[PDB]
Amino acid sequence: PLESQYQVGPLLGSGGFGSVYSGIRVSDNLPVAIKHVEKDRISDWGELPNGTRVPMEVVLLKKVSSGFSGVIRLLDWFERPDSFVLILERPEPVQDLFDFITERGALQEELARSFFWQVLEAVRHCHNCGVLHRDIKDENILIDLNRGELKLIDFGSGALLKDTVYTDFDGTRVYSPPEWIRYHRYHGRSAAVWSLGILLYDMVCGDIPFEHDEEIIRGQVFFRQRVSSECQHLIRWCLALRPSDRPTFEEIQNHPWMQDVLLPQETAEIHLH
Ligand SMILES: CC(C)Nc1ccc2cnn(-c3cncc(-c4ccc(C(=O)O)cc4)n3)c2c1
Repeated sequence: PLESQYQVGPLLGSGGFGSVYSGIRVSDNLPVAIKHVEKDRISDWGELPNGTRVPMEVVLLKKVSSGFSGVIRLLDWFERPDSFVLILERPEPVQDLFDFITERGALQEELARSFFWQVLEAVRHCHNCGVLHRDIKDENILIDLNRGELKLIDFGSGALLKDTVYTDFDGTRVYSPPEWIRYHRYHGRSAAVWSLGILLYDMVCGDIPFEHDEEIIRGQVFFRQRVSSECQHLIRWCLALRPSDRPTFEEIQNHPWMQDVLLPQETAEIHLH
């Protein structure tokens, strides 16, 4: 019994992903996040190594489940008549990157470097596990404030990673690439790199670079804040109009701007404590 095992707390948020509550596992007092997803709102379904029909979100979370703390851990799940309930880990204290940037404004480059590197490691983990996130953005990144560790969350818009073209998308439009806007077609890795370019611009400028479809298609990057030449170069590279002109994850991590990254604990000591 789900109701027996967990003590429900406040609602942490709701939207396209469903409704997420703060919770406590009654057995060991472990902090958890309880996510409710309506069955009538689930368009992508999959199957587990045993053969049960579950939402794609559960399939993807199980594929990325490991000791690696860069991606949120699915602790358990339950089926109800009209919904699915996901028990997810909950860092404490925590703050999502959107709220962090809203509160603190544009981030110091040393902080953005540490955060961006951790996001890159989290996305590389997903891809290694055969999972494409499809909604990389500030709102889908939690900061574990004590450890300085970032956690990629919400696989509700995700898909199994494939090398062929994707012709469907239900992630965030302003983080979506020009090939999706113009042609309704994209390849997983190169679309992920575009979103990473939007995210990095967001970290160092305090806001996203493009609002309208026209701006995405033009892809002209204007820096509203003082940003180093190496960081601007990396951003402009990730935001190349042609998917084939975008860097690989290896090229991003070998970029001069990405050198001498702080450890997560060093990041918490300097910037979060
Ligand atoms: C509900 C999400 C999108 N946003 C959000 C905003 C603020 C907070 C504060 N804590 N918190 C939180 C803490 N631990 C875990 C989670 C969480 C974990 C997983 C998921 C998920 O969609 O996979 C959503 C949320 N959320 C928030 C979530």
